[PDB]
Amino acid sequence: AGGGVHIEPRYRQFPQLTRSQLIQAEFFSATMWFWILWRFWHDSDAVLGHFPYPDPSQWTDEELGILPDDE
Amino acid sequence: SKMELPDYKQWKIEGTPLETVQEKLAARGLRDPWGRNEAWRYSGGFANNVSFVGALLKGFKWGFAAFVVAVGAEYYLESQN
Amino acid sequence: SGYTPDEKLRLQQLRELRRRWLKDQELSPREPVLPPRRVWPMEQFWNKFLQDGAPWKNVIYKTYRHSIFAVTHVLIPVWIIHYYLKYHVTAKPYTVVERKPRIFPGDTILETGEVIPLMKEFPDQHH
Amino acid sequence: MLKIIIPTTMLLPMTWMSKHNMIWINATVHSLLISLISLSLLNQLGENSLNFSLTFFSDSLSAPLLVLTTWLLPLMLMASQSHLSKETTTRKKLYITMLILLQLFLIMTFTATELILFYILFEATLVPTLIIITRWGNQTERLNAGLYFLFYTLAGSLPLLVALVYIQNTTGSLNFLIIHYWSHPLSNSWSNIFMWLACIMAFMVKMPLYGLHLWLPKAHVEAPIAGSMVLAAVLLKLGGYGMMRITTILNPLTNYMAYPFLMLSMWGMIMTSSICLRQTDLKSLIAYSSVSHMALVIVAIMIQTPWSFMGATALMIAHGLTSSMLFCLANTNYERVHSRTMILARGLQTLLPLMATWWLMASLTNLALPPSINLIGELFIITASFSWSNITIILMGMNMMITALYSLYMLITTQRGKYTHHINNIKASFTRENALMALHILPLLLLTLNPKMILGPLY
Amino acid sequence: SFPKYKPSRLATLPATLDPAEYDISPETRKAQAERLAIRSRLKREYLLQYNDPNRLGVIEDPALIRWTYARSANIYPNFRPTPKTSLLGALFGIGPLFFWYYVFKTDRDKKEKLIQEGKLDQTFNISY
Amino acid sequence: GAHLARRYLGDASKEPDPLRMPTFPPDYGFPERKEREMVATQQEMNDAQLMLQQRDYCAHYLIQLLKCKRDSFPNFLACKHEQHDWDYCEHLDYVKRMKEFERERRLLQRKKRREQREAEMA
Amino acid sequence: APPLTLEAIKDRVLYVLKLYDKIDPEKLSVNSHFMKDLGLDSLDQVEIIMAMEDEFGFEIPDIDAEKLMCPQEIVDYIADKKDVYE
Amino acid sequence: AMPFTTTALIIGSLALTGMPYLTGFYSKDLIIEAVNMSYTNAWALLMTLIATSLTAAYSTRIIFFAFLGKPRFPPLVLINENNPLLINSIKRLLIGSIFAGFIISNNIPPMTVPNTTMPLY
Amino acid sequence: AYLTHQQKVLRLYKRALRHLESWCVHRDKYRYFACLMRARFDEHKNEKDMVKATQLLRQAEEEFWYGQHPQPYIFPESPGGTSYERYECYKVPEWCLDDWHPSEKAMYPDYFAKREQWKRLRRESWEREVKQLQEETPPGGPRTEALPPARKEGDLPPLWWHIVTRPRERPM
Repeated sequence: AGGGVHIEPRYRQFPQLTRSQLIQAEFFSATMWFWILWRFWHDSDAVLGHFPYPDPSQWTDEELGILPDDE
Repeated sequence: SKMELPDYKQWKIEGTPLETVQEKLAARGLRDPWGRNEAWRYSGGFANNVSFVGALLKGFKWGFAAFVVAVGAEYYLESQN
Repeated sequence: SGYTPDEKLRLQQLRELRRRWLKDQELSPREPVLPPRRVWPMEQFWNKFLQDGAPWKNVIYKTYRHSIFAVTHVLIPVWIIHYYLKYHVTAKPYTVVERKPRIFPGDTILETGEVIPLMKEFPDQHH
Repeated sequence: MLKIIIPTTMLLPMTWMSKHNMIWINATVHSLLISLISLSLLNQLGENSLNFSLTFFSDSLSAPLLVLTTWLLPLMLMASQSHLSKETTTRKKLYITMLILLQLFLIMTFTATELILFYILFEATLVPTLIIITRWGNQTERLNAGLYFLFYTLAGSLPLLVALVYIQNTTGSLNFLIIHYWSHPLSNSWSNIFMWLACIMAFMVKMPLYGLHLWLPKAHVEAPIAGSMVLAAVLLKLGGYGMMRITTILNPLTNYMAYPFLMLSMWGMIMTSSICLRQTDLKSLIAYSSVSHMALVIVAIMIQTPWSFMGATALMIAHGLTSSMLFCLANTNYERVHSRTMILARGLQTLLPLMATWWLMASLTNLALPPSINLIGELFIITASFSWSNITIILMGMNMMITALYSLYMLITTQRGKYTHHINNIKASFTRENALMALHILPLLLLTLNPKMILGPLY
Repeated sequence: SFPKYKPSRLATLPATLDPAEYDISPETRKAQAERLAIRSRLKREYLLQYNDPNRLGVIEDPALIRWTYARSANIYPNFRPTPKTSLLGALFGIGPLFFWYYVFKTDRDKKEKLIQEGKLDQTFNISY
Repeated sequence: GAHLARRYLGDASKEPDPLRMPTFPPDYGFPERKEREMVATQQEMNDAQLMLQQRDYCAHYLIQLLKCKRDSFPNFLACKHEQHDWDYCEHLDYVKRMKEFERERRLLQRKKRREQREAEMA
Repeated sequence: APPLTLEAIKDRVLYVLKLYDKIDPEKLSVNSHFMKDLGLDSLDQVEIIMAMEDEFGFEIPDIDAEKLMCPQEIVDYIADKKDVYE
Repeated sequence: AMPFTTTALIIGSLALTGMPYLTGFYSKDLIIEAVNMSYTNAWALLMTLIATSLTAAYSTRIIFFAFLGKPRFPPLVLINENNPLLINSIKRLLIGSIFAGFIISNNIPPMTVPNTTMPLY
Repeated sequence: AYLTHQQKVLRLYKRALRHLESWCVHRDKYRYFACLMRARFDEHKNEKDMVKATQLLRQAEEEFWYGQHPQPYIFPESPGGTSYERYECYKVPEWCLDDWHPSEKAMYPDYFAKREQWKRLRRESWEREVKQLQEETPPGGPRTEALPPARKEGDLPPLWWHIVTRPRERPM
């Protein structure tokens, strides 16, 4: 309210963006990449899909076991 | 820092992208009625921000460092065991 | 765009009458004088250890205030909810019904000591 | 029950002879003390009604209403302080005499053991209320107010007189206990439905149902501030006691005969709620909301269900408390503004910080929100009506849909927003008011914490 | 062309786009006349007694209590039993009445002939 | 998906109906049906307080997991081998369900082929 | 949040509305009557009327668009509306 | 001039649009693969991916509007998160929005349907 | 009084791009669309026949309504905004000081002393301003909404208490 403001305004100039609140923001900025990519390296499987899609129209007639196709 | 008012003659249209639209209205045959109060809002101090992905890539080179540190962590875990 | 001598006179006179009014709204040095009240001598000692305001004294008063908040708000509530609970609540039946922990094939019991047999032959589907 | 009645009767010479300015003090103090003696009557032995003599008996149905009336008498007593400070000493003592006689007749009605005595004191309430409304009223239409109230109540009551003397001639007695124990099935004979109508319509008259609800709106508006709460509070519930006791002989004919009035209440409690979104007067607003609540209690009675009876028994007390609660606020704002227009003064919270707080929990109690006894009394009726006829919840949901739309609307258009710039005589709230709504709202939650007492006689 | 705006009783055509409000005849320009005069004089009263230190109390116009009367008591003396009035008054005086009565008695008899032989279930509904 | 395209977009009968699947005898070309071996036991998993939704054949790999989960605190990175056994069992059961679906699918194509070549053979 | 002191909005009006380069600053003044002192009608006012109000964080009344013409009028209305009294 | 809020907003936007390993992965991502898996209403199925697309849309709308790079505001620059307590609270919720997405997803007892295999598309 | 052609077109110009800036957001896009030649308003200043002026008004005013946002720009303090009536909660009329009590009266003493002689000035000014307003009031109910000034020295303007003692826009 009174004089001597911390971000005391130079007219139309950058209001002293403290680089400390910058460097903590970059701590968390590196932490988001941490959580997206060291989790990827730790277990890519979560976003990879484990096991594959066994496309039905590629299999054999024994495990499917149709009664003789000629019959 | 009590009201560091700057000179007005310095913050004019020249150099700023508002000159291009000033050229545009020059094609229209006109002069900008206000095109100077925002010269600061075109200078690199507050204008010219990083891209939206660039904003998303907030220090992603530190993420590339995380690449190596995590890979080496698992590599020395497996190598010595 | 028709500002007659009438209402420019009216308007700037209202302006600086209100300016004088606000200059009289400035509370004098003695204002906003408050009356004497009762301050606690223990908190008086704690405050007198913060006028110098060394970081260790600041931290010490911080943890003392957190300590009195804890004693009045953490274990004071458990002083009487436990008395109500294990002596009055549990004095009446079916008040605190707890879900039975998941008894497991292969776990022994503290009192009887018997163990339920472990799960039978797995398919052994190795990865 | 002489223990509580005799102090009230003999209290009268005290007020009628004490000093010109100690009468207020002495009447107040002795009212609080006879209310203290009254709350000792909350005890109820098993299922037996608390008998006292051949003529006086009480039970769990009665006791909350008795201690209610005893608790109120101080309330309008010290609410009268503002409005009667300028009138003559003898008229002041006469006003206190009217209030005391009214309370005496109420506690006589509620403790009545035989029917016709209950009826005599049932009509004995009009005389003090009529006198209070007509003499100490404020505006002009108070005369037509007294006419409407008196004539409506009588036109209801006389058929009940003929019916009661007929019951005495036929059955052999009018004592409550015997006619409950010697009850017989009221058959579907074409004389029996007129018997039922005579025994019911009287109580229905002073329980304003849809259509026959003009006396309350046209009387409570300009009734004296002390009187208005008394009308809105108790004499709508002595009729409820009347139904509570007379329905023991009206079965099983009540099973299908109640249908016309029954629905006339449910749709009724919507219309008087639907009317309740648009009122030019705040007193009329409270009166119409009251009418909605009594339509609710009416449908509570007519189902003849123990849960319906519990919801009712709670509802008379809850509604009376909240209605008088709001009427006190209406009195206070009117007395400060000397008018009763709805949107005359919005945004009163900017001037009276605690008064609109009082408004806030007053409306909240009007909302019937849990765990307040208003909600529990309503809720028992919800359950009973559902078990009665499934769909009833649709109409009653419309009622628990309109109630808050008008209650909080009254807040936003009285306390919230901003003050109207013309009025400038609104002084700081006097401790008399806020004290009286304190004694009104705090016990409303106190007895909420102990709902067994007011829960009902079928417990 | 550009989508033309039409008036409505709920969403009135905005003042700018009515045709006649830009077609003001000089008769209308005179017709507005000195309504600002009488309005400003009513202000003059209001601000006078408001700024008057001698006055201290509620100040109210006839305008408000005119509407109060005409919304509360003026209804009946000027009310006439027109055919329309009787028609719609009876309409919603016995339509919802008998309609709710009908639906309620319908469901009540539904359960009545569903319980006398035992179709309806009363297994856990003891707390009726 | 191909199944919806064949059924919903194309001939509904030609592809299995989800609300109907399966509608066929279990030994549809599957003589001597040895039903799947009982390794999951209802009493054990009721004792484990399992959800009825997950009380499938794979239950054996679920119950064991809880054992380690009961003995792993404080740790959430433990209990991996048997939980990966459960993951592989959920894989085998998902391929089991979809392969039974494709089994009765090609058997439904067999149904149309069969009723068109043995009944409409005239 | 500043009190927007008379000197604060005073600086505002020597940057805005002294932003006007259509008129050279030598004839520009805080009492400048743009219609004849500068030769441009209230027309070539309204546009910048909309600009300056976008800066101060306030809305000039649409009814008060006319007659609101000189820098002295700007500080006048800003001071009375923003209770610029310090 | 609003860096910390920028990073927080970007990662929150990615989270509500199902960021892997984040809160979004064990969230709408899971629910979407479940609704695609489980027998669900068709129109609901297509609608929920349209919803995910719109969730990306407006989440990046605030991104390319607020932090776009063209200043438009009062001449006195007040955009500044210098309050230490504001930073503390924002980061207190921020760590949860980074960590607590998975600091509860695998710790919980196995409680949902474990559909592991499924069509790649 | 009557809104004239000049006032109508001024309001239309004010509302036209307040609006269009919200259409374009970016200030470069602003400046372009505003300089979509501004002389588009001035290209047809020669409208000596006011009938054609009214017809082009039918085009101008009744083209804005659909070139304008269904959700246009509003300012906080502007009506329909965020802070138009936000601070009315904390504002209190000036007469709410007389009800104060000797404890509070002496606990801000000199403030109430200054209010005392301010209301004394009100006392000495009321009769002067009413006698000044009655003498110069034309018959039939003034003539406009313009309020007469204080023509003398040391006197006060008519009806001056309310617009001065009104609560500040930042009462907190």
